[PDB]
Amino acid sequence: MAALYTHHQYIAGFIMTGAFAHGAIFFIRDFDEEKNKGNVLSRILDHKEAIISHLSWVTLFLGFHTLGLYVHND
Amino acid sequence: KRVRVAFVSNPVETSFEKWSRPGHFSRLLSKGPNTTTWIWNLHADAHDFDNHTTDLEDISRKVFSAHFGQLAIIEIWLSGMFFHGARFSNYEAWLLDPIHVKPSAQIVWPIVGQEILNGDVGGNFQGIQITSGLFQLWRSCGITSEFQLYITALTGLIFSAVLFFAGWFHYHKAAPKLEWFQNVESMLNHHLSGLLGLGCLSWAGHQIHVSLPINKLLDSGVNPAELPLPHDFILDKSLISQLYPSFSKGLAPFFTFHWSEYSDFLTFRGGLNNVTGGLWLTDVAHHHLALAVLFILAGHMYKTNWKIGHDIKGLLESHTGPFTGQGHKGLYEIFTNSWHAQLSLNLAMMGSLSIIVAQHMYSMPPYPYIAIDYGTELSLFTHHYWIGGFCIVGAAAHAAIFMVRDYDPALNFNNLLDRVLLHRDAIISHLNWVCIFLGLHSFGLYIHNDTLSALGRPQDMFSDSAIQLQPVFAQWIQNTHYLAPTLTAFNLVSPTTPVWGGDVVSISGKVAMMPIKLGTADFLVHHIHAFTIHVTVLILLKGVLFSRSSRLIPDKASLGFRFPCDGPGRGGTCQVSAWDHVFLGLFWMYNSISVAIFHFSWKMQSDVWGTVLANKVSHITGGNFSQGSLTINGWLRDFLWAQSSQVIQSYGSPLSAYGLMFLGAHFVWAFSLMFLFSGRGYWQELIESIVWAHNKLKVAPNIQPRALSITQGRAVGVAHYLLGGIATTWSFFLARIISVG
Amino acid sequence: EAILGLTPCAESAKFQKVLTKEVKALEKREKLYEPGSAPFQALEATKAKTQARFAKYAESGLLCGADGLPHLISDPGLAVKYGHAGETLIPTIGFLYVAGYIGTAGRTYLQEISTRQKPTQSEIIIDVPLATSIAFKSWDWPNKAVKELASGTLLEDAKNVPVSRR
Amino acid sequence: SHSVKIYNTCIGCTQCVRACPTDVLEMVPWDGCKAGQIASSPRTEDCVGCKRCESACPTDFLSVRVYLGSETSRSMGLAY
Amino acid sequence: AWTVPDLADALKNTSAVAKAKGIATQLPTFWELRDALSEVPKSKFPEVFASYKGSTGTLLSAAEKEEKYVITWTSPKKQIFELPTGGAAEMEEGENIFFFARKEQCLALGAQLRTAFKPRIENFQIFRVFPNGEVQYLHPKDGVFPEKVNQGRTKANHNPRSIGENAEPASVKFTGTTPKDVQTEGAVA
Amino acid sequence: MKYFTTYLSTAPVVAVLWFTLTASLLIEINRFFPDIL
Amino acid sequence: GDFLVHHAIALGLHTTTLILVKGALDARGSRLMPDKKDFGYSFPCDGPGRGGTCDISAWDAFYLAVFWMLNTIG
Ligand code: CLA
Ligand code: CLA
Ligand code: CLA
Ligand code: CLA
Ligand code: CLA
Ligand SMILES: CC1=C(/C=C/C(C)=C/C=C/C(C)=C/C=C/C=C(C)/C=C/C=C(C)/C=C/C2=C(C)CCCC2(C)C)C(C)(C)CCC1
Ligand code: SF4
Ligand code: SF4
Ligand code: SF4
Repeated sequence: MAALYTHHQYIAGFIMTGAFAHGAIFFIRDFDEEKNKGNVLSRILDHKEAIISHLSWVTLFLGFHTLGLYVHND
Repeated sequence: KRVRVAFVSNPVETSFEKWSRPGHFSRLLSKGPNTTTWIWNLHADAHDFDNHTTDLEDISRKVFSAHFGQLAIIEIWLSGMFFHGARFSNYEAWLLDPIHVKPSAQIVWPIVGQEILNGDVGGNFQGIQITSGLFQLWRSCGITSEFQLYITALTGLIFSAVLFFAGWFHYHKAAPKLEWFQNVESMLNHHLSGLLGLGCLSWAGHQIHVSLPINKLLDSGVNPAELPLPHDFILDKSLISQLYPSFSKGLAPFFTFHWSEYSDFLTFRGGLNNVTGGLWLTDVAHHHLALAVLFILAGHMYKTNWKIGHDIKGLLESHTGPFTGQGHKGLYEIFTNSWHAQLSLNLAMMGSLSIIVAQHMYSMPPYPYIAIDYGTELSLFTHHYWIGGFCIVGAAAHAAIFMVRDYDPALNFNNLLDRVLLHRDAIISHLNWVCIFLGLHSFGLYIHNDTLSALGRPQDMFSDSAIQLQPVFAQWIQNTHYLAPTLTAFNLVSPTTPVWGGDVVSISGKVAMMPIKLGTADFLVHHIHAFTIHVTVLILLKGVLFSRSSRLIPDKASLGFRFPCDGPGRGGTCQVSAWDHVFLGLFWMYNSISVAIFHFSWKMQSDVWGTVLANKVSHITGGNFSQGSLTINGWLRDFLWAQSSQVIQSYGSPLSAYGLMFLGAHFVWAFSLMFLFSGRGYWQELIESIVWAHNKLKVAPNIQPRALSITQGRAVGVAHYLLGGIATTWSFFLARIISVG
Repeated sequence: EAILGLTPCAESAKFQKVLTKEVKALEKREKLYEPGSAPFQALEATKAKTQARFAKYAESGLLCGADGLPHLISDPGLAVKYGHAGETLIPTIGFLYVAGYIGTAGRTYLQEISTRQKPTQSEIIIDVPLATSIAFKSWDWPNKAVKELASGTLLEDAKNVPVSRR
Repeated sequence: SHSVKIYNTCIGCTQCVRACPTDVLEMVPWDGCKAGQIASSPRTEDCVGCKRCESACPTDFLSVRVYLGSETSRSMGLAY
Repeated sequence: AWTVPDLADALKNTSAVAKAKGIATQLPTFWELRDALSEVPKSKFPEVFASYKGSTGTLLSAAEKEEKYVITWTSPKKQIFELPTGGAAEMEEGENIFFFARKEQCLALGAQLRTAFKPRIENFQIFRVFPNGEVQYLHPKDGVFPEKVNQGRTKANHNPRSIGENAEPASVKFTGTTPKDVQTEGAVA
Repeated sequence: MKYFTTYLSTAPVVAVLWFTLTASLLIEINRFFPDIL
Repeated sequence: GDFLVHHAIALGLHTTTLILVKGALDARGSRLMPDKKDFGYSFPCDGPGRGGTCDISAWDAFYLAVFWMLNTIG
């Protein structure tokens, strides 16, 4: 039971990195902005700083508080 | 005449103006910040005096004055230790019962529950057990009161002020000229005869007149309250005559060269006192007095002002053989014009001295009752080993700074330094082979044992019960040192230490010292040590010899001592600088010292430290080093896993601070990998998105956020790695040896 | 009131077990010293504080688990309905007031010095009068926040914000 | 070999040319800027890829640009 | 005017070539040095040692089989300079010749000649030498140092746009070209 | 003293001072009113 | 105990996502290198200029994210 849970979650982890890797390779090799003008892909690219900054907030918030609470308890 | 004080009056005005202008010392930094990089550059460049000015006189002056500031901070630190010892310690209690009371000189305030750290250490006292050896050192000096500790701490604070004064004076008011600083023969004569010579004479004087009586009385159980005060030994000669009758003859034997009359306080017994487990103080007195004589003599060797004495430049130029070209010519100019060259040599020696101190102070315990304080013994060994490793790596740094900044080809044509640089591919390549050979034939033996053990073939292992590898030379040396008192050191009674052989010295039940025997396990660890030191030399020496050029980069010197790379071409040139060699050598020095202190801790706990019942000695880990250390699994299991029980079971006790420091250090170590494994390209692009959100809410800063530099990332990485590693071992060592022993 | 399967700490046996376990440890330590000595007094102060602390937790409606340790309720509805708002919900408001204050003071000082000749010199050498004035005038920071929000002076317009090739 | 290209934003400061350690770039005459010279890269078979030129360039997004490509013994900086 | 120089005219000076071969030789194997010392009395030991003059930083086997580089210049005085291959050497008054294994080492020494001497030396010429014996002159290629603009030079690899006006890679897919080499004037191989 | 206050106004001095006060205040509160959960 | 670890896992999922999303959204270019698409998915760096540019390619974002993914499945 332990082996099968571990096996499948490690495989899922590697596979989810790949999906994002091949997403980057699409944006470099196959995305053309002229053809995709005004649709959701170009829009998502046009507010990329909002996305990254908001994720940066969530990350900093969880990290601070969660490591905090563990260190308090220790 | 020639050697003379020469100076300049009032060369720099004392004002708080420049204190309010950060970066003043640099042409670039003084324009003010525009990015955050400036802030870091301000701290990184502050003590780099040879980048502020070009004048060697101005540099010498800054160096001399900074030295006084260092002495002032050291004096504050010592005064603190004496004060904490006088006002928050159980030193007077410990002086009555050294064996049972544990030394303690740090109390904690009650707040947020931290008072649990004030443990039960004895002497009607609660506090933190200290492992620095202060109490034993004080006892050896003859200090018995808190008043004496208080006086010392006040005098030291005044003395610290005076040294801060001297620094201001000798920089701002009366600054010596470069000619003064360049009197290296005067400096050597004074530092040998004066600082070390008279220093030893003075301290032998203190020993003979204060430390020897007071210790002699104390070792015969005389209760420190009813001890005479130290002057009483000077004023009343009858007191000191009862203890050492030779004093009744006064100084007449000295002047008539009948020195053998002083053979009751100036001995040559050898070995440890049977009461305290330390060296005999009468030996220590003879030692310091003999040193005095040799140092005063030695400082009479260089020529200053009187037509006698050796000229160093001559002496160096005289020694030149056939293999070596022009030989030692040109070195005198290097050692009297380059501060970085001197700092290199002096750090290499200071580092090597710290390691020798460590090895000599465990085997020949010099203070009363320090050998049966196992926490002290472990702490001092480990401390001095780390200090040594750091200094040696500094020596390599400053040597490379000398090659990049102060090497002149013109003045080094076909001397030793030039010839070294003409065969630097032969030096590095031979070092490379030796390192591979020692790697395979030493760590390969552990991998052998681990594998054959796991395959169920223990008779195929390198072991004392199997294929033996005996360290036969060291055994030979041990035997010779044990027999020495019978022929080759005839006038000595006992050998220098029990380590060489003989009987167990045991104070109360506890073992002070006992013979340390060597076999297969000792052979493998020793060759592991020889391997890790050789690799560290390989990384540091490569950095010094290839600091100016290499086949890859012909003009490295023009790029400098500290530069991140020369770009992604030629296959990629990351970390070619000499600074980057010091950075990688820090990790290998960490690996080397770490293995040595693990060796010590396991060997001492398994084969020396313990308790004696009649004649049977019950060691702390019951002799598991000889068999258990022959595999990696045994190091992990019988050392790392087993001896880590004390630190991980320390919560809720007065040792819980070690538990927290153990986890905290694991954290800081892992945090270091974020800096070591990444690069600033990623971070600068992530900071661009963060700067976006600040910009959108109109709260972006005028000093523009920049990711750290390449060099600084590497520096942060190795700093947090070294801190987290060393503190982890510190927690683990102190919690273990404070509990069990 | 027992909710979520938890017992109140005031009527939990495991809570008492914990208090006993701490007090017993302190007694063991006291055995080594003499009843009048100053270490003894220190251990008594420690024990007093300990018993006081458990008593406080008992009369606060804290809720104990099976471990016998108090547990906090963080859904605001459950907190307010069963009198546990002092565990997380009040601290929320308290943190968000102080964090808004610090932000407001920092933003204010930055917007003030940005109009100076060399604004970056006023970041490494703090204008201490200016900073104290801002620190004390910023106690009513929602005034400035809701004004800036509703007026439109909170956000820079997108045309004035540097951005990459997207 | 690496490929070094020069774009029309050059201002003819000669700094890239000075920086280059394998003599790949030179200044040729031009009329697109006040200095009346542009950089050029005739000898790109000798370029090692160090990117020293791009570090020297003072224009906002560089006018000289090194695109790393196929390795040769010359570009790999080998003395063997 | 200026004509392409010849290494042959430089290599006529047999002393300067001797020195160059002396300095671009590898240090001897220990065996060989032992044998040399074995054939002399003790008084003559430093003379044997003085007969070596090379280092370990000099040419290896590639120089013989691929290409080496030569720098020539003329010095006004006898002075010590620093080799780019580690160590020091003496330039003689008159013609100096030195062999190196990379062009970067040559130009490094050239850079030192133009900065670190009080009468600056500007007259160095660098040549590439093939095993067959062809000698290609390299630097300064047209007589004028490349930092100085010289008539007759043409634009090489010029792109007549800014860097933001390059195309997207996704627009030239399966066509055999990149955005960086579209419409490049003076495109070299 | 003529530029000593400007030195005290620099960022690391002001930081040390501010943290020291803020820390001291939290310590003194945790002396008077301990164990707030 | 379940509350703390679930917040740790959240920290790991968000932080892995942030590294990979930055990778994919800064793939074609950033301010530190506006022409990143011309160098491709994987390249070492753009040299020590402009303050230094180690690990600036999208491949490096993937490489960084794999440590975070192993930590999170861990
Ligand atoms: C269906 C799934 C799938 C498919 C069809 C592809 C296809 C491709 N990938 Mg993608 N990718 C995937 C999943 C997939 N990938 C996943 C799961 C990840 C996350 C790990 C990635 C991350 C990824 C990256 C980061 C990149 C690609 C690239 C590519 C392309 C070239 C790969 C190459 O050249 O391999 C040849 C590679 C090898 C032969 C190396 C093997 C390394 C081994 C497996 C390490 C294993 C360690 C050791 C051997 C273990 C042994 C046990 C030990 C005890 C001895 C190709 C189009 C690359 C590309 O070019 O796009 C530009 C690229 O850079 N992929
Ligand atoms: C234990 C190891 C460790 C830790 C603690 C971190 C922490 C972090 N990583 Mg790093 N990382 C690590 C290993 C680690 N990493 C490794 C091994 C790699 C692979 C190379 C990375 C690669 C990486 C990338 C690529 C990214 C991160 C990011 C982060 C940040 C995520 C924010 C957050 O979660 O909480 C908040 C912060 C913490 C929990 C740490 C702060 C520590 C304490 C809480 C601060 C208080 C200190 C205290 C006052 C004492 C001061 C010191 C004194 C001497 C003065 C955080 C700073 C990401 C990020 O920055 O997103 C914004 C990000 O993009 N990490
Ligand atoms: C007597 C000993 C000594 C002296 C006088 C010097 C003097 C100097 N060193 Mg050398 N060096 C030494 C020993 C010494 N070093 C040792 C032991 C090492 C190996 C670690 C080095 C390795 C070294 C390198 C690699 C470099 C120098 C450089 C320098 C120069 C500038 C230093 C500077 O500005 O930093 C200012 C000081 C700091 C930024 C402080 C750094 C704080 C460290 C990283 C952390 C300390 C941790 C602390 C102990 C505990 C934790 C603190 C807590 C808050 C958590 C200066 C000439 C630099 C140079 O290039 O000059 C040419 C340089 O690059 N040194
Ligand atoms: C465990 C981690 C690890 C290991 C195994 C190595 C191994 C090595 N390091 Mg690396 N290093 C490491 C971590 C490690 N390093 C880290 C963390 C850093 C800091 C960044 C470095 C930085 C570093 C530097 C800067 C240098 C090294 C060098 C070396 C080489 C030392 C020479 C040697 O001993 O080869 C012998 C090989 C070993 C001891 C590896 C194990 C081999 C096993 C036991 C044998 C394998 C089985 C084999 C098939 C059996 C054949 C015989 C049998 C049939 C009888 C060696 C390959 C140095 C070097 O290359 O100098 C020559 C060097 O200069 N390392
Ligand atoms: C005026 C100061 C100020 C203000 C109002 C903000 C506001 C913000 N920051 Mg920023 N930040 C600041 C300073 C400030 N920050 C500083 C000094 C740093 C360097 C450590 C950062 C580093 C930083 C990062 C890495 C991130 C933010 C983010 C954010 C946004 C979300 C909230 C947050 O993450 O807090 C977190 C705040 C910190 C981690 C920094 C602590 C700020 C201190 C405590 C207060 C200011 C100190 C200052 C010296 C006060 C002097 C005032 C005095 C002279 C009057 C929010 C817009 C996040 C974001 O982008 O959201 C979308 C984000 O990822 N900030
Ligand atoms: C709860 C629940 C439910 C519902 C559900 C839901 C709502 C779900 C959702 C889900 C989801 C919602 C999911 C998601 C996920 C996601 C992801 C996982 C993503 C990822 C992505 C990626 C990675 C991508 C990439 C890319 C790029 C980057 C670029 C371009 C291209 C592409 C797109 C490829 C029900 C009612 C039934 C029942 C009850 C419970
Ligand atoms: S990358 Fe280096 S070798 Fe190539 S052109 Fe630029 S400076 Fe010259
Ligand atoms: S490419 Fe840049 S560095 Fe070279 S001349 Fe033009 S502007 Fe100057
Ligand atoms: S910029 Fe970074 S990755 Fe590139 S060569 Fe320099 S050190 Fe290496």
